[PDB]
Amino acid sequence: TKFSIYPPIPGEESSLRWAGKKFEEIPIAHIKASHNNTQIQVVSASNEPLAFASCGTEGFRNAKKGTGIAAQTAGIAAAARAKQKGVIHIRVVVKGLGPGRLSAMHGLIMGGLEVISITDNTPIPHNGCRPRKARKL
Amino acid sequence: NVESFASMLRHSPLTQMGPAKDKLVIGRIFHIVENDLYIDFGGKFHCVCRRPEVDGEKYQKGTRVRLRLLDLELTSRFLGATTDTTVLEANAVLLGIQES
Amino acid sequence: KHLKFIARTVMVQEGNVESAYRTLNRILTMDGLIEDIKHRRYYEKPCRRRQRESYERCRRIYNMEMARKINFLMRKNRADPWQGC
Amino acid sequence: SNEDLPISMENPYKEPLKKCILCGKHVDYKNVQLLSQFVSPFTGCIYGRHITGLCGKKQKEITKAIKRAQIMGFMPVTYKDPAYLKDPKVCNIRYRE
Amino acid sequence: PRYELALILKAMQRPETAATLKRTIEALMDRGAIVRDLENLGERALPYRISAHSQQHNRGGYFLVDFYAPTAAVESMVEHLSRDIDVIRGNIVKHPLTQELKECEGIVPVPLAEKLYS
Ligand code: FES
Repeated sequence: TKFSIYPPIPGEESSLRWAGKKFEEIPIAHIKASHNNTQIQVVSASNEPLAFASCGTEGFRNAKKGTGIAAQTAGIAAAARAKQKGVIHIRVVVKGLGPGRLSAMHGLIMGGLEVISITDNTPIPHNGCRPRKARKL
Repeated sequence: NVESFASMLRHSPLTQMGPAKDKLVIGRIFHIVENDLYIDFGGKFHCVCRRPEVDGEKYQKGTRVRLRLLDLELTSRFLGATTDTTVLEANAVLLGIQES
Repeated sequence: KHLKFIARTVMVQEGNVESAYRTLNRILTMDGLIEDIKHRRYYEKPCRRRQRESYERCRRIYNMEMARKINFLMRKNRADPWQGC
Repeated sequence: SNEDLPISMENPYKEPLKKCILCGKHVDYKNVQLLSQFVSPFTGCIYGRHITGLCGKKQKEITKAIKRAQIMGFMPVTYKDPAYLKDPKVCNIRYRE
Repeated sequence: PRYELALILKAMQRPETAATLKRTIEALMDRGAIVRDLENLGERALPYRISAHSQQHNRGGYFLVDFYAPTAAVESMVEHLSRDIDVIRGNIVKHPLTQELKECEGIVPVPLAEKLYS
């Protein structure tokens, strides 16, 4: 068949399935990639938290949290905890432009989870609040 | 009774050609440099066309070929150039050998 | 408020997560979202923003003109037809 | 003094201007299908005239109609409406791979 | 002048929608509007979630009321649409058919060099 990068539309019956589940039912891996930290949380389609992880929770502290390896470790831990609850396929929803933005996904892959879709939810203000002044460095 | 210059210009085949875009002309290969053929088609400037991959050796000096003209003179005006910059050659597509 | 998993969403093809992420990043870059976030990290004062935009427009115009000039002039980059003269 | 002298007239061979694809057509804010053709499928960003190939007047009309439809509940803002993902591709942009 | 009211109404049963449309057209007539026509674009899911009158809606019915009204009425009508409960959203625009299509002959080209100094 012809693969389309566009996600299947909720409310429309698609042939695509994963473990006998529809795309609307696949659990959701929210990734937040800040400059100083990276947080990962898996939730069900019904917004039920199943696993959470972060660089700080994995023992890394201060500047060491900003490394990509910390985000990879967080992804590994989150994937292990989610897989303990039966999570197999996930939809990745990544926000922020932190160093671990991709590494966390790799960790999930290393954790055993299968990523079927990558979604960017970076909060981009359509001319919203005023950011802080530029650093004089 | 001698024909005037105006009459010659009016009845010239080049004048009758109108615009040179996508017109079909018969040119002559008057020079060959490796796989580059220089073809004169009765215009002010010749045109350089690559030797075709098929029947390339069949093109030689004096061979008559069919050309689809794109422009008699290739000129362009750049940023700050007070006058147009020309490459002193035409732009044509080499359809292939022409047989009488 | 909008429906989710439609905007900025790329389906992973045959488990090729890296390729899907690359496609998503390229889409965001083409739409300028990545540069938008980078510029929105800190406030860019309006005079600075106007100067940068004008400089970018001038640079793009100059680059396009130079590319056109180079393409036009490279038509003469062939073997010398009158060597020895 | 002689018939062979050239005459003054507008260029008869002058080919017509390449009108924009929407020129002569009424762009409407309720025509979400037409408006969605000029927005990014993944972000909803309105394409520039160098991508849509539209004339300035039609580009401005399309932009105003898109903004009006978005603010009036006719068109999604952050993404192209999925019902129109298969409409004819008029914008000169390539995304995938 | 000629105005067009784009009206997104709460997805209700047909009698309720009829009552709401009748009430809205009655309000327009009270404010002095001569209603030229009424249209229906169907019931469809909203492009985004809309909250109105302490209630969130995901679907709504689309209607377009073409009418003529004195200018001073339009503001009043807007206020009425603000106070109605069955109206998810309502916007009065100048009718597009009153905006004539001044025909464009084409795209006149401009040299790119001048854009550096202009
Ligand atoms: S080219 Fe004439 S209206 Fe756009």
